[PDB]
Amino acid sequence: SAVEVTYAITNSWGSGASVNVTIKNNGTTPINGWTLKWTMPINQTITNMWSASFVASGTTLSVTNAGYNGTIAANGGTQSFGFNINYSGVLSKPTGFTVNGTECTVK
Amino acid sequence: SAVEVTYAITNSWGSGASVNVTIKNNGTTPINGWTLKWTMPINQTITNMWSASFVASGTTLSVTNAGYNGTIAANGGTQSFGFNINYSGVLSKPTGFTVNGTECTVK
Amino acid sequence: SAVEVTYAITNSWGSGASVNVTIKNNGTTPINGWTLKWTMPINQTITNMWSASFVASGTTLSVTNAGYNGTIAANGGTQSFGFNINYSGVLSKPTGFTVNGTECTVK
Amino acid sequence: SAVEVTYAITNSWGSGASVNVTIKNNGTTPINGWTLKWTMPINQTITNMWSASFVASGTTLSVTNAGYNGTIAANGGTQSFGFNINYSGVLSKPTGFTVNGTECTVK
Amino acid sequence: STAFTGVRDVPAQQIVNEMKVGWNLGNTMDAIGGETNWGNPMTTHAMINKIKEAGFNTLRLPVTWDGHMGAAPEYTIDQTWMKRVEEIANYAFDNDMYVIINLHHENEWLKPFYANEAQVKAQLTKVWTQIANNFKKYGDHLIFETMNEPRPVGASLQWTGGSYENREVVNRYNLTAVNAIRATGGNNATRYIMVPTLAASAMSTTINDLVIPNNDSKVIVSLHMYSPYFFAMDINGTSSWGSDYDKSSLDSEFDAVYNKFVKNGRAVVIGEMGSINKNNTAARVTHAEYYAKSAKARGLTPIWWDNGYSVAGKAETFGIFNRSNLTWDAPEVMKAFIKGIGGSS
Amino acid sequence: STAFTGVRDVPAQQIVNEMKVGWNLGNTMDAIGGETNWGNPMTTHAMINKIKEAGFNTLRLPVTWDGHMGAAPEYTIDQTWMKRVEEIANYAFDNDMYVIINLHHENEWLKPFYANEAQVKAQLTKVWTQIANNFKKYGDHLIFETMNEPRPVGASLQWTGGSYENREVVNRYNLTAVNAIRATGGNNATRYIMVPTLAASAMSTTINDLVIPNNDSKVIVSLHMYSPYFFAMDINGTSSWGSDYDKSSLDSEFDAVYNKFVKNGRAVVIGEMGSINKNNTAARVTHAEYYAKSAKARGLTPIWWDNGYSVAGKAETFGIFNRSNLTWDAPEVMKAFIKGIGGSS
Amino acid sequence: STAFTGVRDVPAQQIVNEMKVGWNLGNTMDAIGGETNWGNPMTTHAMINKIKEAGFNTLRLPVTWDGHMGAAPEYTIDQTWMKRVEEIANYAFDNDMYVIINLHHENEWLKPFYANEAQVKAQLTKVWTQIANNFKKYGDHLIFETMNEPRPVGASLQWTGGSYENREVVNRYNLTAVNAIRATGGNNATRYIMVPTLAASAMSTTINDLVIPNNDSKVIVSLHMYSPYFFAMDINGTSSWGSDYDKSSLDSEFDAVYNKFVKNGRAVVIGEMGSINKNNTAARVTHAEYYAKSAKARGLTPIWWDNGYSVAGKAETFGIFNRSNLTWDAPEVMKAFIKGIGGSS
Amino acid sequence: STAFTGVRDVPAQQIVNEMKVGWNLGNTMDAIGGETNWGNPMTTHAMINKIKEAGFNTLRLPVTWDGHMGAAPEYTIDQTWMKRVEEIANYAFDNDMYVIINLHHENEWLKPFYANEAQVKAQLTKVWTQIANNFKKYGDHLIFETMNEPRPVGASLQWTGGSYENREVVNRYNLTAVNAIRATGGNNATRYIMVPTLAASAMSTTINDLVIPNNDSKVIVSLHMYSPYFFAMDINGTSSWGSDYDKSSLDSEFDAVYNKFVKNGRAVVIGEMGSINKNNTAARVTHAEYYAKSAKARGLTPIWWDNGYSVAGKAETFGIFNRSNLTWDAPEVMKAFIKGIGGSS
Ligand SMILES: OC[C@H]1O[C@@H](O[C@H]2[C@H](O)[C@@H](O)[C@H](O[C@H]3[C@H](O)[C@@H](O)[C@H](O)O[C@@H]3CO)O[C@@H]2CO)[C@H](O)[C@@H](O)[C@@H]1O
Ligand SMILES: OC[C@H]1O[C@@H](O[C@H]2[C@H](O)[C@@H](O)[C@H](O[C@H]3[C@H](O)[C@@H](O)[C@H](O)O[C@@H]3CO)O[C@@H]2CO)[C@H](O)[C@@H](O)[C@@H]1O
Ligand SMILES: OC[C@H]1O[C@@H](O[C@H]2[C@H](O)[C@@H](O)[C@H](O[C@H]3[C@H](O)[C@@H](O)[C@H](O)O[C@@H]3CO)O[C@@H]2CO)[C@H](O)[C@@H](O)[C@@H]1O
Ligand SMILES: OC[C@H]1O[C@@H](O[C@H]2[C@H](O)[C@@H](O)[C@H](O[C@H]3[C@H](O)[C@@H](O)[C@H](O)O[C@@H]3CO)O[C@@H]2CO)[C@H](O)[C@@H](O)[C@@H]1O
Ligand SMILES: OC[C@H]1O[C@@H](O[C@H]2[C@H](O)[C@@H](O)[C@H](O[C@H]3[C@H](O)[C@@H](O)[C@H](O)O[C@@H]3CO)O[C@@H]2CO)[C@H](O)[C@@H](O)[C@@H]1O
Ligand SMILES: OC[C@H]1O[C@@H](O[C@H]2[C@H](O)[C@@H](O)[C@H](O[C@H]3[C@H](O)[C@@H](O)[C@H](O)O[C@@H]3CO)O[C@@H]2CO)[C@H](O)[C@@H](O)[C@@H]1O
Repeated sequence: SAVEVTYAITNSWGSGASVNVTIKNNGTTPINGWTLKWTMPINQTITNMWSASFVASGTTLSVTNAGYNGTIAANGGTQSFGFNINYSGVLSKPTGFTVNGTECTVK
Repeated sequence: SAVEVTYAITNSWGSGASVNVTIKNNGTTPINGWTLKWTMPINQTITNMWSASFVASGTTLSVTNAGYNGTIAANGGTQSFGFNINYSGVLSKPTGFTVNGTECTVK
Repeated sequence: SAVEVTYAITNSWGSGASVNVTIKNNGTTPINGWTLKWTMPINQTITNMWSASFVASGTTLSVTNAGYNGTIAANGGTQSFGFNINYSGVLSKPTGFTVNGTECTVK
Repeated sequence: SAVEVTYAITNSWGSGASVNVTIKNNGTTPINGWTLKWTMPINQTITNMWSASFVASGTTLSVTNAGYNGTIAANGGTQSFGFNINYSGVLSKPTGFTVNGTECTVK
Repeated sequence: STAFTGVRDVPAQQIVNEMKVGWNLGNTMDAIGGETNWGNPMTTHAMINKIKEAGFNTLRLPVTWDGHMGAAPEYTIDQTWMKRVEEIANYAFDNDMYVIINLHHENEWLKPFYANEAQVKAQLTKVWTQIANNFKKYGDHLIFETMNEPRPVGASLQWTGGSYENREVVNRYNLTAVNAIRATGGNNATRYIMVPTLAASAMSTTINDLVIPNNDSKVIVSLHMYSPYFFAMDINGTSSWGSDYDKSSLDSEFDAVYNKFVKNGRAVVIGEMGSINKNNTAARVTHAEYYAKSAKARGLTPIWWDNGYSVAGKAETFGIFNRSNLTWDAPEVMKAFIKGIGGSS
Repeated sequence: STAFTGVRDVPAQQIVNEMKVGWNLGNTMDAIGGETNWGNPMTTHAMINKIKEAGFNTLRLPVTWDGHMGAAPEYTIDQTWMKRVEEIANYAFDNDMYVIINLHHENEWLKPFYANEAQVKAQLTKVWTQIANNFKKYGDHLIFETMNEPRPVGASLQWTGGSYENREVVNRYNLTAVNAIRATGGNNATRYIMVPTLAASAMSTTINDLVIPNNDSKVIVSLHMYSPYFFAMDINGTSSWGSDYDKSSLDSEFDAVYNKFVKNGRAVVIGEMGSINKNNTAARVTHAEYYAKSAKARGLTPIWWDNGYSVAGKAETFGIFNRSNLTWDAPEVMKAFIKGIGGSS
Repeated sequence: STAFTGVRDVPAQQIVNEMKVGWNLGNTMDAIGGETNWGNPMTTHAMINKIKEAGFNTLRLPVTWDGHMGAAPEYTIDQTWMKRVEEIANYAFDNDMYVIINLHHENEWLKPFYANEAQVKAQLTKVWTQIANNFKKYGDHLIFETMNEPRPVGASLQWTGGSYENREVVNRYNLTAVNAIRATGGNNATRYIMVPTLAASAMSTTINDLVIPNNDSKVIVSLHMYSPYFFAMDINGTSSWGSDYDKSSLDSEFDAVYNKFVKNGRAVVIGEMGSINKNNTAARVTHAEYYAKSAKARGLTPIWWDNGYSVAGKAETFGIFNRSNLTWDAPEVMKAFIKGIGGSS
Repeated sequence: STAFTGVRDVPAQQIVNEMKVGWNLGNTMDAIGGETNWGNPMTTHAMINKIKEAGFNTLRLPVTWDGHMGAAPEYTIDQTWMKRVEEIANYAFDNDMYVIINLHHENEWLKPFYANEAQVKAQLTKVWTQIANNFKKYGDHLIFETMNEPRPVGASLQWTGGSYENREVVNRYNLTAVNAIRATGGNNATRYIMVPTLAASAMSTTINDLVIPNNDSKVIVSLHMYSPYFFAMDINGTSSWGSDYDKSSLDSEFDAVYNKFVKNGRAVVIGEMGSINKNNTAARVTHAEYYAKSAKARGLTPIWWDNGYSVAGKAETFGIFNRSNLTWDAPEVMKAFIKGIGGSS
């Protein structure tokens, strides 16, 4: 894929953690109004989010840009957002991501 | 500060790790040609870096944009880069950062 | 009217003349894809036109921009075209002009 | 020459006339801040000018843009201005013009 | 209360984000002849409480001033009317909401033609001067919308972009309105302001011809997008919605607005939208949820038009809230709309 | 003859202005199974002479190459086929006309998905290399159009803007095609080239996602705009056209294209448009003339889709020229279209 | 009088064009400790009459407010001082001129660092509220300039663009100043306002980082360009000016400004410039006339810095008008500067 | 070897990032009268090996073609000369470096005036066709630079931006050169090409008037910036460098380039820069290291001008590599320059 998702842990405190996500567009076409979807790992709950908003439905987590960061420029542009979660025990990370229907590489 | 730096761990493997760094500009003025400076924790070495270049002098690290990502737009714009390190001991993170001379909030 | 038309004679040769037309937009809104209409005097015929094209229909003459000059900028912007006429009798100027439906002033 | 100047009489009343000048740039480089120079027949005096200002030195006439119309775009861009003159005798028009030092075609 | 929180200098997109999703008190203060003249009950604090509890964070408060003001030159607005608008706004501020106050059904005087321009400007100035003066102390949670859907009247012109004349004069009116607001000073010099295109249409003709008064970064664009027309608005149009074509078509309408305004830093509020009741709940649910998430993905904040009329099978039945019962006449639709908007926690 | 007149360096908008207005040789070289397989006679020089005489200055020559080429890796195009395309192009060159040659119904191999991209690019490269090499000798009156209506297959997707994936891959294919043409050098290094959006659609989604290969200033956008849909294309749609709403809606379609491309110096050709025959000549006359002058006012050059089928009351009856006897089947529609285009004398 | 002409809604470029060319009342109301404290006599109506008569249409009235105001929280400005400023302004309004009033040598308190920001903003707000309130009735011939040359303190930093911190904070202060002005309402909400880059420098670092408060189209950029440095400003620099190099270097300085601002519709005033007296009148004549015509060719209006000190061979001798005599100390310099500006009649 | 690695479709900024930092083989193939006629030895692979080892990734190979070509119409280039240029380039490709080949001291025929345009374009076309053809198989590690410092002849015009005529004609020549290169096809149709402003000057006048041939995205701007002049270049100028003012002034020169080109996605190579030997190693080390890091912070790749002449106290002493010895005449300057550049590991 030409879209890469970087899912990284900023901080954790055993019962919760803070995540930063960076989406990188290496393709030729700008993504005008990005959305990002993944399957929420079991035992994880998003408590709050910034630079984006979300809808949690079942094990599905759908994230939407915040407008001012809606366009992911082509040829290596990025946009990022972050959130806190509560979790129990092993801090798992989503295994796949979709950006506007496009399956991503996880970096 | 009106500039926030997010320093996050993408992945680690005991003797090495992958880091993602996101700089966020919440001020009114764009940062035209960003440079980011900080002190690495001891017992950490940068092996390679992408989306930016660096000069290391002891634990002093100076990172420069890669041109195409040189401007961090005002009012919430971001740019990001990443790198791998080898390390020993606890995986510590830097405690502060300077962007073009301006002290950053560590988020 | 905030739109002015200047209809001026560049050169004449007894049986014909060369005309330059400048449309000036003194309004607040750009004119996106200008068209200019007037009533053609009797005894006159346009022989060729540049920077614009036209349709002659009865005594009505409808002129259309050439694309690259299609926008008349607000607050003093101009666009110009010209053409040659053959005429007989007295060389009269058109009396009225309308640009995209708006009645113009004649300078 | 790739720069064309059109000097046209809009209206004349025996003792005075109104002139419209259009400058056309058919070259590849925008003219950033245009100036137009010519030698004015001796029987003529400019009384007032709009969309431009001028310096008259004997018969040498130097016209400068009004800022908002300072750039003549490449590949057929135009800008225009006008003025009134008082004159005695036969109404003549200048036959040579220079724009930013480039000799023009008179059309 | 969010009534008096002062005025920030953040980008309008941030304000639009916080506005989040809104609800119109339709056919109320906008009703010709007064608040209850079009069949709605007198508005209560309890009603607005319910709107906030449902998940809405903005109350759009459309006001028709024609009928409540005297003659030239002063066009004095009735004081009881003015203070009643303020009372209702505070119902919302008590709930920590945003409130939008506009000029609504002003077509008997607000006419976008060169020939009416001078006199209309004079009236617009007096009208906005009085409104702005009354609300001067309120902070940035109060947003003024300069006009509603200024347009040439005349049936054949209803869904058109009007003439260049009309669009030009609308731009001049927006400038006059903004300057009148700002000239009263205080928080009015810095508050966020919404301005419409001709007819508040999002069609290319009208969005391409919009000129932002003073290029002011505090200005937000106001669009009304009851899309798609036949499903959402036409009592005789289809009662089905949800095909790939439907979704793609709705996306494309928003993409036009994203590309023209949002991605260039110009924030946009869809101040009116919604669907009528064709006794088609499942379709209205699918449409409302998709509209919300699709619009949000383009940085847009949508505001439902609720005129208090919800009877299945009748035209103009955009109402989803039951004001007399303090319950939802269309609970599924409302919930779906809110669900589509998502959130930050 | 505009055969070998060299390749000028003028703004692409000037080329488009000169192209002026065009006619498609539809259902001919694009027809599956060969030139006469969809009911048209063998094309002749006399036919094209008539096209020119009526006032058209552009012949669009759609070609389907699938079915006329060998296997990978060379995808060799049948010599006889290539030679026939060239022979027809020259009928137009003799008339001093512009000619557009494309790839047309290539849907069986040209698929806009990541999964197919590698195969498709290899073939696209070989196909354009051969076409470019064969036609290298011709000057700027020969224009290459890289693809026709690249889109994901499926009837349910026909009027959508595809997925992001589809639009990304279409942009990739356009780059591949342009590079393949440019790489042959000579006149092909400076020739003007048309590229389409996904499905050649003018909708916001697709025009906003178009990426010009290398930002090449010699690139022209290719859109197909059979507008309005119900009147122009739908056998069950209205037979009437010409209300204020009709005119305004069409204007706005073109305004979207003007604002995105033309006013920014990016030239645009409407490579296909037209109306079918619903025994509604007067309406079609009103529509054709208004379409022409409205499009031309936004700097656009329209090209009529003529498939040689003109029977009143049937779908797909876009044909206006009678190829069998060299008269116009729809003289009035043709004359109105041309009249709306106007001229420089 | 031009004092009370109301406020137009024209582009700022038109205001700059009408401003035309200006003269600074330097080392006067800006002088530390009072009007006469730096050797200038008390300003008279007769003095300003001569300025207008020579052909200047703009009086820049620099004012240093530090030393005439109380302590926090009110920072009350001496009313006598305020009225004196207003009085001098009216000398110029009586001559139908434009007047610019700024804050000048405020560096003891106006410090562009994050650490000082809160307190500086508080003082800036109070100071501009008072000045603006005083002049509220004055029309668009009165222009406010928010600050003079805000910059980090230190001799080694005088000709630098400061740090990102400094430039960011200057932008914040400009917004603060503009908001304070606009919040007073009336003509203050619509008047034209000049804002400087850091140090009012035209260098790329500082013009590239300028942010226009609210993107307000009524804002004009304020730059100081004593170019070229060595000839114009340095007592130890060349006494000669006139080579092709000299002409080209100067053009290029103005070209940076034209390209960043003017050509994009952002108007610019060169609020201070001029040359010192190195007993080189002929060179100064050449320089002054070329400067005027080169600046004007880029839509720039220049304003001569006249500190009333004209003594040959000394540093800082920018004075060209003799205030005691009502004659010109440098008549040839003056006349050449005016001649280069031209006019509309 | 990087000689034959084909051509990527990546953004030009990535190419410039990979070039990283460069060294000029100065006063060699650019020398009037032959490779060794200006004091340098015959170039060897060993020398180039040392260039790579030191940390340079780009060799700029300036070539004067005047003196090695016949007269019209063919302006045939001596094949022995052509192959010697190619041989040297391969010393660099063997070290996996980038190579830039230009036209250098062509001033005797390359005249930027309307009167000369027709003849100069003919020669340019012939010259670049030959060079391009010879190197057609090389991949994207070979970059052509269309011209060196095209400018009107004359000592007095040396540091000017020429006339509009000159700048217009330079832009015409760049397009002529680029078209000639591209017309040869293959890798030449897609390789990266550098084009200079008039005089390769970074001054506002010249960078503002640069027109990119065909808007081609594979075009890189070529600038020469021996800044600051007095320190870097003037034998009678300061020997010191390093104050806050020096750093700010350098930053600002790069800021003009960053803002005009780099931040808009147009990539830029500083093809020549450096400092002469004023027996001031410490200063030159401070300057070289800051130049590198400041330039790089603005996306610029700088290339040192080494004419092989390093004698202290003498003009034009830019040499830092000792070719005869395979050591560095200025090891500390070289090391600081490279250290300033940094790396990805
Ligand atoms: O039945 C009560 C009164 O209703 C009036 O019609 C209104 C509709 O009920 C109401 O839904 C509609 O809302 C408009 C909105 O004001 C406008 O901004 C937007 O563009 O479109 C909406 C949907 O049409 O307003 C109309 C009134 O204009 C009847 O007109 C009135 O007679 C009746 O008593
Ligand atoms: O669906 C295919 C057809 O799309 C047409 O473009 C549409 C735009 O994509 C769509 O954004 C636009 O939407 C308008 C809407 O029509 C108007 O009422 C509303 O007020 O604003 C919306 C956003 O601008 O409508 C156009 C036209 O339908 C193509 O023009 C057409 O060729 C294509 O087949
Ligand atoms: O009757 C002959 C054959 O016709 C085939 O369908 C075609 C129509 O006759 C033709 O007018 C239409 O043209 C397309 C054009 O190719 C496309 O680029 C544009 O988007 O739309 C036009 C209108 O649809 O093409 C169709 C073929 O794809 C029948 O398929 C065939 O069976 C029949 O023998
Ligand atoms: O006349 C004696 C007083 O002079 C004071 O210095 C000033 C110069 O005389 C004055 O010409 C200069 O003007 C400044 C201008 O204010 C500033 O905005 C611009 O950037 O540069 C100009 C030239 O420097 O200002 C200085 C004062 O700051 C002496 O300070 C004072 O002691 C002496 O009595
Ligand atoms: O230092 C203050 C003076 O700066 C002037 O602007 C300078 C630009 O900031 C600087 O970028 C520019 O640099 C040029 C250099 O002059 C030229 O030789 C080289 O080839 O390119 C460089 C980058 O463009 O020079 C200008 C002019 O000196 C202000 O114009 C001046 O008012 C100010 O005092
Ligand atoms: O070695 C003796 C020869 O030197 C010749 O002059 C050159 C200098 O030695 C050389 O360093 C200089 O390089 C140029 C560079 O080519 C140009 O692109 C850049 O802009 O400026 C540099 C100089 O600052 O070139 C000159 C040659 O033009 C003498 O001309 C020659 O007589 C002498 O034998």
